[PDB]
Amino acid sequence: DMYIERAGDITWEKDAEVTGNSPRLDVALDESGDFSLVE
Amino acid sequence: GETTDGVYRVMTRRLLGSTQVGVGVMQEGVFHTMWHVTKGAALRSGEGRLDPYWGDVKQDLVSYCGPWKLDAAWDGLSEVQLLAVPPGERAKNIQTLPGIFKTKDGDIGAVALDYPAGTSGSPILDKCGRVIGLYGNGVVIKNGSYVSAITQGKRE
Ligand SMILES: O=C(Nc1ccc2c(c1)CNC2)c1cccc2[nH]c(=O)[nH]c12
Repeated sequence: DMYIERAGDITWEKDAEVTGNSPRLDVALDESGDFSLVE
Repeated sequence: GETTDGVYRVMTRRLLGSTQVGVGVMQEGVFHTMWHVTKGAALRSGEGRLDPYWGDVKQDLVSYCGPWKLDAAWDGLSEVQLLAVPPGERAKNIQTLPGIFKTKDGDIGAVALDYPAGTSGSPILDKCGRVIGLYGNGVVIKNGSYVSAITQGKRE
């Protein structure tokens, strides 16, 4: 049996660590809610 | 039990010790998370019980106590913040510029940040702190890393 615990507030924080790229990927979503890369 | 707005960890004692299976958002008396986290099972909050209200395996979303409340959207131009809540690790805002998942039914926002599967359900925020979607459903790119979509539900 699953349970929940508070982990914090939802707020935007200035000066947060800015990382990560922005790729344009061709995808397909199946009936089971799974993505797949189409090439 | 606890119904204060904010971000929450989804845990389980079914396995060895206490294992985090995902994350969720509590907003307007409704708990929002990814379907693959709970599989639609009921949740506990102290003495209180949260029962599923709506869910869909294709959208990979599920709400507890009431209908889906989150309706903010990525504008296509601005940076967003992933409020990553990692297993055993403290909550942390990670700013990034999202990419695009090009699909047969339209384009979707996508965050290219690799986090453990147990981080599934972590909210993605706009410059106002609004929940524009959840992290946890995407694809494995040529580099082995995960690129999750910005999964938003519908507010009826
Ligand atoms: O596996 C993940 N997500 C998932 C799993 C099962 C299902 C769905 C999504 C939707 N339909 C069922 C996942 C989420 C966050 C980071 C990850 N890194 C990694 O390698 N996998 C993930």
